[PDB]
Amino acid sequence: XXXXXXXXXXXXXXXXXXXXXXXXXXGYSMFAVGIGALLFGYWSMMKWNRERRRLQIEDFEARIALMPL
Amino acid sequence: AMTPFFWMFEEREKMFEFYERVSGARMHAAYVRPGGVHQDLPLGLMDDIYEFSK
Repeated sequence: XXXXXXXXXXXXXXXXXXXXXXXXXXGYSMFAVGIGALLFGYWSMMKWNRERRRLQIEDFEARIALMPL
Repeated sequence: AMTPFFWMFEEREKMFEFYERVSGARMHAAYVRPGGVHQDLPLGLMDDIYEFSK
């Protein structure tokens, strides 16, 4: 009996298949989150600066109140 | 670019396992000759080519 190297292909490994595809981001939907984070960013920040004004006037009031200084 | 060199050389080092099992040295082989092919493929290699290509 002769024994040589046997042939096997099975699945053929798929000859040239695309793996690159669009994922997560679509296009217009990313701008809704992108610019949406900006509008949420300013509104949250400016409310803190209005709360800073409560401290600001109260800080300068200490100088006016102190005349024996 | 640093990554694409090392990403492929892991796979490329597996390629010289085919060469070592088919001929003496790692890189250069006196394998292809005017009389066709010097030595036949061993029984282990033909299953490994399919396993690599997958």
